[PDB]
This record gives sequence, C-alpha cells and structure tokens, in this order.
Amino acid sequence: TDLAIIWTNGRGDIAQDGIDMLTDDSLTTDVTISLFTDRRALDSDTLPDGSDDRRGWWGDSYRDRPIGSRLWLLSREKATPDTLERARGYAEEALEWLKTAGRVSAINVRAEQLHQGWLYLYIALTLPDGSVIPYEFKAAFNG
Amino acid sequence: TSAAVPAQAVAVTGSLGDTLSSVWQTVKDGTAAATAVMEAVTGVIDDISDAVDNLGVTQTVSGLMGSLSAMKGSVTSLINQPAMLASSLMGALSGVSSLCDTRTAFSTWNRLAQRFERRHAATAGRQGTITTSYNSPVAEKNIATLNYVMLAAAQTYRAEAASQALTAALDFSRRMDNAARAPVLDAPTPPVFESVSDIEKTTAMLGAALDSVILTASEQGFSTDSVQLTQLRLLVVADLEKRGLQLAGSES
Amino acid sequence: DISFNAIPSDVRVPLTYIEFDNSNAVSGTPAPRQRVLMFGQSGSKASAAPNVPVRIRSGSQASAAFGQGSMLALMADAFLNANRVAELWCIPQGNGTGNAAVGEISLSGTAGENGSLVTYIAGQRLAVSVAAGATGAALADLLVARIKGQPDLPVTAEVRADSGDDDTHADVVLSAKFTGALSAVDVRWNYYAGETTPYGIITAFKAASGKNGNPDISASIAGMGDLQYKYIVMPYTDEPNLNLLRTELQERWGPVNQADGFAVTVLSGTYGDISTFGVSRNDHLISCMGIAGAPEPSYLYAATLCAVASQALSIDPARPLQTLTLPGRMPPAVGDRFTWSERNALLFDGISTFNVNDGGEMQIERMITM
Amino acid sequence: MFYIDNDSGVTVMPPVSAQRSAIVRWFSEGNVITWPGMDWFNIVQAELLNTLEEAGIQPDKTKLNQLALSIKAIMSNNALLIKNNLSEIKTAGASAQRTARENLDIYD
Amino acid sequence: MFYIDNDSGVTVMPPVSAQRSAIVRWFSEGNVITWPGMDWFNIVQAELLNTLEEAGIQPDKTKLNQLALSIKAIMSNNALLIKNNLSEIKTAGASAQRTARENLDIYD
Amino acid sequence: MFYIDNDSGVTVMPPVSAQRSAIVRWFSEGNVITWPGMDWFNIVQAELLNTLEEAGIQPDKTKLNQLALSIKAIMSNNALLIKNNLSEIKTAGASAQRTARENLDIYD
Amino acid sequence: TPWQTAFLQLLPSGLAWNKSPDSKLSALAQAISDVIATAADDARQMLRERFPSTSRWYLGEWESFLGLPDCTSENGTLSERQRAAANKMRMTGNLSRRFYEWLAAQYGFTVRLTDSTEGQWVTQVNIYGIKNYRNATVLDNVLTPLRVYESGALECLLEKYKPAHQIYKFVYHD
Amino acid sequence: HHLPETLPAMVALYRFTGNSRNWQRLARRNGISNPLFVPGGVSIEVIN
Amino acid sequence: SPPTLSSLIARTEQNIEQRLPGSWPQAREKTLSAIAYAQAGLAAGCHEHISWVGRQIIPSTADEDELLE
Amino acid sequence: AYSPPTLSSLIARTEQNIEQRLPGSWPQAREKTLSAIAYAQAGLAAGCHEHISWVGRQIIPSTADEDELLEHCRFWGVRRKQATAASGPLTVTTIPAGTRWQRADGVVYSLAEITVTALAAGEAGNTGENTLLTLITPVACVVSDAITVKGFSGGADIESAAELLSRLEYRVQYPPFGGNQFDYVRWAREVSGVTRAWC
Repeated sequence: TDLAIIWTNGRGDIAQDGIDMLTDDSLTTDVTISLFTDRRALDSDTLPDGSDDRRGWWGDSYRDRPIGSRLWLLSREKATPDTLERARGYAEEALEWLKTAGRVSAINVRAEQLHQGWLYLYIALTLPDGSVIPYEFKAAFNG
Repeated sequence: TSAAVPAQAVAVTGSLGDTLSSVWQTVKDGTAAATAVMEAVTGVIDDISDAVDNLGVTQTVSGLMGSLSAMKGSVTSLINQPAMLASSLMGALSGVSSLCDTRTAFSTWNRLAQRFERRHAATAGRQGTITTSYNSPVAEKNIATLNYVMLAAAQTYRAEAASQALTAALDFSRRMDNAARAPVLDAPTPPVFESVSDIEKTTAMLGAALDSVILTASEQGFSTDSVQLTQLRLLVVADLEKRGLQLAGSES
Repeated sequence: DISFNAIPSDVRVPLTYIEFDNSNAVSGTPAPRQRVLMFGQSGSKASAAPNVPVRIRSGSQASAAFGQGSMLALMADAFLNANRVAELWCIPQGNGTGNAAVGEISLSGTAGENGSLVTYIAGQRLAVSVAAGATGAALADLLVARIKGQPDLPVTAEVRADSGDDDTHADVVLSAKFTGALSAVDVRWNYYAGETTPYGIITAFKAASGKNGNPDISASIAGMGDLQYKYIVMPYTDEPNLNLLRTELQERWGPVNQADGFAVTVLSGTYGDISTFGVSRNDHLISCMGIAGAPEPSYLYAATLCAVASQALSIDPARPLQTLTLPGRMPPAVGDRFTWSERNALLFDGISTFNVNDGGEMQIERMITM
Repeated sequence: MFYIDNDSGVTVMPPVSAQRSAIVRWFSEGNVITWPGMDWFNIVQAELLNTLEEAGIQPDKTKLNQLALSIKAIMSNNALLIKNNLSEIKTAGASAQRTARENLDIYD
Repeated sequence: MFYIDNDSGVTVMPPVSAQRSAIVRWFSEGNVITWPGMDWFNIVQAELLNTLEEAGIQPDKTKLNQLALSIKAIMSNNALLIKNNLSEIKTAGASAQRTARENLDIYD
Repeated sequence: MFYIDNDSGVTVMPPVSAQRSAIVRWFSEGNVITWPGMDWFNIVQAELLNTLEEAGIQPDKTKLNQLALSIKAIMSNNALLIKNNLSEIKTAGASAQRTARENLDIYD
Repeated sequence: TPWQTAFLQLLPSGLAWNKSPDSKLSALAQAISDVIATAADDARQMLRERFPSTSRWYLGEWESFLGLPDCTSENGTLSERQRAAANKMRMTGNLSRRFYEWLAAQYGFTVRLTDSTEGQWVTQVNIYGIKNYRNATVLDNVLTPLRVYESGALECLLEKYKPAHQIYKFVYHD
Repeated sequence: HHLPETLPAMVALYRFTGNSRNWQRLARRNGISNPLFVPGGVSIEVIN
Repeated sequence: SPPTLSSLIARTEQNIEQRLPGSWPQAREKTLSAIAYAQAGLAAGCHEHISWVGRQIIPSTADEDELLE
Repeated sequence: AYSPPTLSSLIARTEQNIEQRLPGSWPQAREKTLSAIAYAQAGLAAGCHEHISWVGRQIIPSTADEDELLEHCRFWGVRRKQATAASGPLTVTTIPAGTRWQRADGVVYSLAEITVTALAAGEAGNTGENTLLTLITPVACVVSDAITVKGFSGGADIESAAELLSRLEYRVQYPPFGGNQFDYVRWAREVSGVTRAWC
C-alpha cells in the first residue's frame, strides 16, 4: 500500500488524507507511473527538442528495468496518422511488462484524434479473476 | 532470502562476542563488585545448564554438561580475562545449538530467550534507586552488557531455527509427488509452524522482539551490534513472509 | 557556390583553389531562402555606416565590423552559434539619449579564508581567486584587470579608492559601450549552488537612476530595401518604434506588396508591466516573450529565440514550437519564475511564455502572436 | 549604535547553521546548563534591525524608543487612519474612489 | 528556528520565578556583578515567538525579517489597508456593507 | 517582571558608551570571541519596555504575550478596525461624515 | 534549501512528478533531507574541533591529553581554557628575556624583564596594564557573571616556566 | 561537458554516459569534496 | 555524543509533522512512520561514521595506524 | 564507520525496511512510488558518507589537501613563501617613477645602469642574456629599445605543498636551543659577514 498519484492542473503529485498521505493498493499507481515518466531514449532516436539530452533515471542502472515510457518523444507533433501509430506502439511497449507477468491478461490500446488538437489514447486492460479493484479518479483543475 | 541467513547469524554472534570482549573490564578480587559479577556469570551458566539438562532427557549430553560444570567451577579465572569469558560463552551457546534437531530447536531457543529476558528486564527496570546508588558502576556495566549480549544471541539463534523449520516443512511438502498414478498395495516441522495464523503470530513476535533488541543495542553494545541485528531481521522477516505465507501462489 | 570572379584574370597557371565553410546547408542549392534582419546598436570605433544592411557570416567578422562588445555583435554571435542555415543581415543604429553611466560596485576587504569570488557582470562570470588575507583594493584591482582583459563584455571598468585604507570599500565604476534603454546590467555574485563568497568580504552594487531612450528606427526602416526578410529581431520594446515597425509590416503582408515578415522580441520586466504591454499592442506580426529575472540582457534571449524559431519553422512550418531548448541561455532564479496559473493567464494577453526543464535548460513552452 | 560596538564583533555576519530540533527549546540552568551561542544573539538583533530598516528609520544609539517609532511608522505607511478621514485613499486617484464606491455598492 | 537550536535545551520550559523587585533593574559590568539567568532569555524569546504565533507565521531559521512580516500580518488581519480599498467590509458580508453605509450616512 | 529579577540588578541604568564603529557588527566565535556586555542587554530590555509602555500596558511577569497585546492596543488606538466598520467616523461627528462623503465624491 | 534540491534532483524526472517549490513532494523532501543536513553540519564542525584553539566538544579530551588544568587556565571562561590549551600545545622556546616577554604577552598580559636591582640573577618582571576583569563571552554558560575577576594568573605561570637557575622579582606598575 | 546547474554526481554521470554505477570515479577525478554538489559552470571530465 | 536511534526516529517524525501540517506520523502501520524509520536508520549510520571520524583527533583515543602517524 | 556501506546495500536495506514496515505485502513486479523515494534516500545517504570520508581525511597534515594544510600552518605559525618578482639591470643610455619597459612577449618591467623590477612575481620574469625591451610610454630622452646585456634573475614561483609540509614538520620537531658554546658559535656565525667565530 504505497502513496497514490493524484493529477491536478495536468501534473500529478502525492496527496494527504486525514492524518497521513492517501494510500493506493491497486494497478492505478503502477499504470500512471509506467506511462508518464520519461525513460532513456535510444541512441538513434531524434529528440523533439533541439537539444542532445535524453531523459531517464539515475536508478535505471539499479532497478533491472527501464522505468517509464517513451511518450515524451511526441511532445510537438502535427495531426498525421504517423504520430497516432507511434503513440499506440509506445503505450504498448511501456505497458507490456505487465502482460509479461501475470498481473494482466490482455491489453487493447487505440489512438485517435478527437476534437481538433486532442491526442486520444484508449487503453483497456483485462485484469485476472483475483486482482483487487483498482482505484478510480479523474483529472481535476483549480485556480 | 533463505540461503543468506546463517551467514548473518554467524556475523551477529561474532560481533556480539567482540563487543563483549571489548567492553568487559577487570575488577578487584575481594570486593562486592566481584561477588556480584561472579553471581551473575554463575546464574547465566545455570540457565544454559538447565537448558542442556532439559535437552538431555532423550540424548546424551554428558560432555557438554561436564564442560559447563568446569566453566562454572573456574569462574574467578574467567572474570579477569575478558576474551576467554566471551569465547567460552559463545562456544557453549553453539554447543547447545549442536544438540538441537529441527523439531526441538525453536522450542528450546524460545525457552532460553524467555529465561534471559526475565533477567534482563529485572536488572534493567531498576535504573534510579537509593539502593542502586550503593552498587559499583563498573560492576553494573559489566552485568548489563553481559545480559544484553546473552539475550541477543538467544534471539538470533531462535530466528535462525525458525527459518530452518520453515525449510524443513517445505521439504516435507515437496516430498510427495504430483503426477497422476494408480494406487498399489504396500508392504514393507514443529506444530506451531503448520497453520497460517500461527505463522503470522510468530512473525509478529519475532519482529517486535528483534526491534526491541535493536532499540536497546542503540545504547549498550552499540555500533555494529545494532547494524547486524537490523540486517538479520530484514532477512528473517522477509524469508518468513515469502516462504511461510507463500503470498504468490495462494488464492483465497 | 564559388564565384567566377574568385580567380583573378591575371593568372593562367593551373591553380587548384580551395575553400572551407561551416554552415549546415548541405545541398548547396537555393531552397526557399530565409533572410533574417537584425536591428541593434553599435558602439564606438564601429567602422560601419549606420542604417544600411550588412551581410555577416562569422562572429569575428561581426565584431570587426561593429566593434567589440556592441549589442549587435553580441546578438549576431548568439544567433550564429544557435542557427547556421539562415542568412543574417544586420543594420546598425546610433546612440540613444541618456548618459553611459550604468553603476558602481563596492567591495570591502579582510578575507578570512582562501576561496574564489565569482561576479556575474551581464551573465558573464568572472572568477578571481581570493587568498588568505586579500583586501578590497586588491580584489577590485584583480576584477578590473579581468574586465579589461575580456573585451566581449558590454562594459568597461575603472577603479576608485576610498579614505578607509584597510577595509578599502573600493569602487569599480562601470560604463556601457552603447547608450540606450538596454544599457543596464545586472550582477548576481552567487548564482549556482556550491558557489559562495569567502567569509569576510562585503559586496554591494549601486545602479544609477537615470532614464535613457532607444534610438529611432525610421531611417533604418527606409534603408531596409525591397526584400523579403522573413524574420526581424528588433530588440526595441518601445512604443514609438513598435508603431513604425508594425506600420511597415502591415504595409507588407498585403496583396500589393508580397513580402512577409515577423518580429520576435523579449520584454524583461515585472508581471504587471508584462501583462500591460501584452494587452496594449494587439497585432499579428510580433511575438514577444516576457521574462522577469533575466541575468542576461533581453537581446540575447531575443536572438536565441529567433534562431530556434527560424530553424524549427524552416524545417517544417506546420509543427508546434512547444518543447525546444534555447541553447546556452541562463534561466532566471527559482523564485522569480512564473507559476503555472501565471503562465496560463499570460497566454491570454498575447505574451508567449517559457519554461525550465529538469536540467537548467529552458523551453519555449508556447509561442503566441499578440 | 544598536549593534555590538564593543570592538568585539565581526563586520560580516557568520552563516547560520541548519535547524537541528523541530520543537521549541527553552533555556535551563539545571540536566545540562545551556549557553546562548552566537546564533541566538545574531537572530534577535537581526530581527530588531530588520524591523527598524523596514520602517525606514536609521538606528541610533541615543534613542531608545525606535521600536515604538518603527511600529508607528509601519502604521502610518500601510494602514488607514482615523485622523485622515479616508483622505489617503482619495489622494491616490479617481480609480481608487471608483473601486471603493462600487465595492460599497454605491454606483449609478 | 528563532529558539535555541543547540543540543543544550529543554523541550518543556522551566517556570518563571516569582517577582522580587518592584523597581526596574538593569545590567552592570562593574556596583554588583550581574548574570543573565534563564528567566530573562526565556521571557524575550517567548515574547518574540508569541508575536509570531499571533501573526500566524511559523518560525523559520533561514529568514530574519519575520518580526516585520508579523507586524504587517497583524496590520492586515486587524486594520484596513490603503491598497485594499475597503475590501474587507464586502468580504465580511452584506450586513457589513449596510452598516458601513449607515455609519457614512447614506440612506435610501 | 520583564527586567532582571535575579537580585543582581541596578536601580539606576548605567550610561551607555559612545558610537565607535560606523558599520554594522555581528557576533562571532573565532578573530576574537564576542562578548555582549551590559550595553546590548540594556538596549534590548529598554526597547521592549519602551514599546510596552508606549502602547499603554504596564510590564508584568506572569503574562507572556504582551508584545502582541501592545501591537493590538496600538492598532486599536490609532487605526480603523474591521469589526468596527465605520463607527469611529460615526462618533467623530457630522463634519467627519460630510468630509468623508465629499472626498469620496458623493454629494449634490 | 540545497539539500531538498538535491533530493528532488535524485527523485525521478518525468511528467507524473511535480517538483515545483509548492508541491507535496517538495514539502516532504525538506523534512526528509533536514536530518542529513544536521549530520553534515556536525561533520563540518569536526573540522573546527580539529584544533584545541576552537574545539568545544573535545575540550575535555584536549585538556586530559595535555594535562592542561593548572594555574594558567582561568576559573571558568571557555575562551581562556581554549587559549591555555592552544598555547600549551605549541609552547616550546628558549630562556631569553625577549622570549619570556613574548610568551607573557601571548596570554594577553604585558610585562618587561628589566635588569636586577640587588644581584645579577634576580631579574625584575615589571607588569604593566594590570586588569583582573575577564568579560563573559557567548560561548560560556548562561549562569556566569558578566565579569569574572581573577588574579595571580601570570605570577605562578612565570614561576613555573622560569629558568632553573634564576629567581624572578615581580613589580606591579600602572 | 559543462553543466547547466549543479547536479548530484549520479545524475550527472547518467545524463552523459548512461551507467551511474561508477559515480565515485567522476567525483574523485574532478576533485569535488561532496559528490552531491558537482559545480555547474566549471568544466567536468566524464569518462565513457 | 551522537544521538541514539530512537532520538533520530523522533527527530525525523517531528520534521515530517512540521513540514506537513495537520499530520501525525507516529501512527502505527503507516507510510509516514515507515519513511521516518528508514530515514532514521540511514541517519544513524551516518552519525556513527561521523563519530568514527572523530575520536582520532587526539593521539590518546586514536586507532593504531593514526596513532603511529 | 571505518568503511562506508555500498549504495546497493543502502538501497536494498531501505527498500526492505519500508516494505516490511508497511501493513501490506508488495507483489513481485511493481512500480510503487515508495521505491523511488527509497532510492533517493539511499543516494542522499551515500553522498553524505562520501563527504564524511573527505572530512576525515583532513584531520592530519600528512594527508590533508592544500587548503586545509594552509589552516594547519596558520594554527602552527608557519608562513608561506610567496612569489618573488624578477629584477635586474636594464642597459639603456643616451624619468618618472612609473616608467615601464615592455618585453617582446608582453610582460612589463617597471622602475622603482638602472636595476628594474618585473611587475609580475612569477618565473616568467626570468629571461636569458641579450634580450631587448621596448618602452610603452615615451620619455623623450632616450630611444625606446634597450639591450639588457645580462639577463634578469630571481623570479621564483609560490611555495609548493610538499615543501610547506616539510617546513611545518621541522617547526614542530626542532628542539629548544639554550646557552652553549656551540650555540653561541652558531648564533655569532649566522650574521651576515662573519665567517669564523669562537666561544
């Protein structure tokens, strides 16, 4: 039962609840961490920035697996099907480590363009018969 | 892990012996301080001998009993020499452990741990008293360190025995086959470690006891002694939680 | 390519010419060409005629043609080191109205330990070793020597003493090379984390309160000539100059005179002033960025922004300018950066905003026309 | 003046060491007697001098009511007065009067 | 923070002694030698800490102008401000505005 | 009370020294070690007592929030409050009300 | 604080994490890193403890090793204890009057060794600027008086470190 | 390689080579006392 | 005289509670309590290393090689 | 302690402490946030350990670095020999005090034939024989170029750390020298000029 990540203003953060911090014991925290932390880009990839720095984590060489997802390569894209295909592939690659274990049975992710300027990703998992009920929230804005 | 517990037990016993040998101090022969230290050491030997005597109902323990009798008889020589005292005490503890099967090890080490805990609590509950003012400081230090070291050694041996009992139970489970076969006409772990709630209670007790021992070691016998006890717990509790409860492949 | 006039007509021997270059244009063919124009002042001994476009290919050439440390040369070097493909045309200007005094530095003495004193004059850091008992006069002399040794700074320094021989309170008087509203500078002795002044040294800065005025650009607008300068820099955030530039750019962009343009500037000021300036203009050819801390002067940021935007828009016009890092620009301190809500409210007033990455680099989070 | 003019103080304030205990700690003479230290003295005199400088009053050793004068100056600078009859809010500008009246629900 | 951060201190303050002198006393190097004692230091520290608590600012070690910020926070929490332009009356409610107009003699 | 109550005080305050250094000074330990002297203690105590007396409260030993009470009293005596909406200028008379309205531009 | 910045930089980098100076991650990072900050302060003050001239924790040990507690160490002033330790640790010298004047003045006193008046070996220690008051500093206790009055510190010091053959004769001037 | 800001040695090494285990070598070769505060402006020698 | 492990636990809990107002990290079987305990262990190791760095300043209590040096 | 723990061991110990103290049991493959928090804590602790090791290396002058060796010398009363400006003759024949000739390299030799002193105090002031110098500020009395028949001398750099440590060792170790016939001979021979003495 670790801390839960709560999204406000488009940026997630840990939150409190009564005495201590809010706790989570479901796949929600695992998915929202495996999807939205930048992992190291390959040697041959072209970064969206004009820079030469690739993200990652100092613990990537201590945790037996790269941490997050390569969705940050699509920071600045135009409305073309290539970006949608790449986003679908990147989400699949980021979340396939769950299917490798027994924590999920199947993954179905699709990419689409909703109301102009929206990169919509629909990711549907298949939790097994014994998995606990996952957490439930929505992104919120204030001020 | 389960294969890295005995090495940590060896390291903890070595560190405790070294800290006893480094802290123990000499005292004058004819004083009440020497009398009190003699009484405390003889009492510790008495507890160990009672444990061996309880063990000896089924086996032959004459050699260990004779060694303990000689060590009790030669107390005054051992008090002046600190290295020999600690070395002999840890050798006697290992000798007690050498007579214990996987069936009785947890029980005898639990009994010894309770016996030493009684003495440690009794001698530590009297901190500030007008009677305690009369006692010499070096004698009190040499008694408290010995009590703590004996208690910690007993608890570490108990934890290692518990891990070994878990291993034996899992081997017993592994013994039986799993393949489909026809029957044929035939013609030729302690009970506390069988249930699951019992394992939960045992894990809670071991964790609380070792945490208290570490908290006490933060003062008397500090430094490596605590660092090693924390590591031992992080290993023993992990082994009990993984293998004992088998949280991976057990559905409710 | 190579001009036929390169080889003199007086030679008939086999010659085997050779040339070297450093640009990024690989094909060598004239693709849709970009000619960025750059307004800016030039200090004394410039040896360049004011109000006439000049083609520059190297920072050394720009410095030799507009003096050392002039803001036009500084901007030219900043743009060139960030974007190589585009073509640079710079138009020097004259002087402003106010005087050239910019301020004074005051240093006490009696250092208590060995260390290093770092002074950020205008974003340029000058590090001088402080010995066991070096005093204020010695440190001021060392700093003046460093300032005179390095010419790229847009300042010159002289040393003034005081009646307090020990604990000298020595004053380093600074004077800018060019006179104008952009002549001011900002000093931050300790910028990074580990850096600190040696114990026992007292440092202060006193800035003159006089107000200056930007030079007029009507003559430069007239002398621009009939060409399609795709991006204009023009780091003059002043109402009378903005009016002329916007009038000329709106005369362009029409159907009769098919020549395009775009201006990128940086306004270095507080939140209220930035918001008011953003509300004021309301045109679709200028895209200025508001900054608050700005250890470096505004024209450096304007030049680097123009470079990155020009490259990223020449490569692919229909690609957002969301996440690009301005190469080698110093972001403001942590306390002076706008928050998320402040940036959100700033995007509603036409002022484009920036961001700071996990590293020290700064991003161009969103670019919006006024 | 206000500061240590006993020829025993340094010109540059030594840096303050980091926080050690979170709870408040008081002085006691009887189980270990406590000593004030440099940090306590520096912090107290720095707070007093900062209040004096915030009020815009230069410290002077002769006067011993400068804290009261500082508080009164902070009042006269950052607060409404009873003897002014709201004059301060109406010498500022017409927009101030407009905002005040529209706040007080007095409009056309 | 503003309290004594050394290893020498008691988490519970010692009670102050009873009154002994009804006349104001001072320090003297020379003609009886005087020693500070815990009481004077505790009283001064507690006065500063209680002013901070009344203002609502928690004490911090890095900052030194917290007394000035405390005075300004009390000023805002209790009195009207020139920059605010009588916004506190409105924030309070509608009856507050009614009574303010009543006191300013603005009838219907 | 607030003064020294160790039976080691002087009824008459010893005179202060002159102004020796022109720049500010701070405490230090090591140069030479810093000693406070009677001057610093006397100045701090005198200023606290002076502001306490100017607010209108006499010093007391039991109470421990008297700086806050002094600030509150200075507030209440010289500045408009929020709980008292405009009762101060209501009490001041009719000329004050007319002056406030005229300066707010509510007339004719 | 720099330690909380170091902790935040050590934490992973991505979109999910908020490292703005107002978020819960920062508010918890400060509390997490302050303990190591205090530890670093202790390890840094060990550098000051390295010498007996400025040591505060190890004054007792520096006095026991040097055999310091004696006449030249004053009653209770920690500054004087530090000075006595720092002088005894590096006191080696000759028997000359110049060196004795220098040694006496290094403790804060002022003497001059003038010629005899009755014999040849009996040199006269003329002690000028006598002051028995020592101001209480910020290091010493809260219960110490503002001034400590001590006398005869120089007398026994010079009688202890005097040449074996010679006999001194002390005269006080003002 | 220069540093835009002062970073811990592990992060500085990982950004430049991608293997943070040899983080003590960078600090020792550069000469920094506390590896958590690697100076930003000054040049830094990184072994790949 | 380094602080004990229980004192370090208490100090870390006080720091956590001060930084996050309205919280009580002393609660049993809670995330803040676990974090405080782990940080206290790390700080205890660090303080022991500091103590070993000390105690060798003087030749009397120094170790063998440092005494010889 | 004597040997600081490895970062891998710190990571494992902290992560297991948090996991076993929490009420639940974490699965085999998970990305719980508390893991990243534990990794950051371990990194902080390892950095502090390395700093403490550096601090411990500085308590003896034999292994201390330059800055702390300077503190040791300041405590013991030893001084460092600073750089010495090179000086020598400047043969020029045919004047303000601040007349500064210039070498062809770019260094300045000022006035205080004439024996001039190099403004810089480094070894660079050492030049060979027959090297010319030019005047930056004309004097209207002599030609700009000089000859300098004999090259300049002196010009030593700063005192090295090894020599500083050796001198500190001598200062600590040397015995006290009282009255004695040999000591009187040494004292009466240390003066400038005296080449023989007896007691």
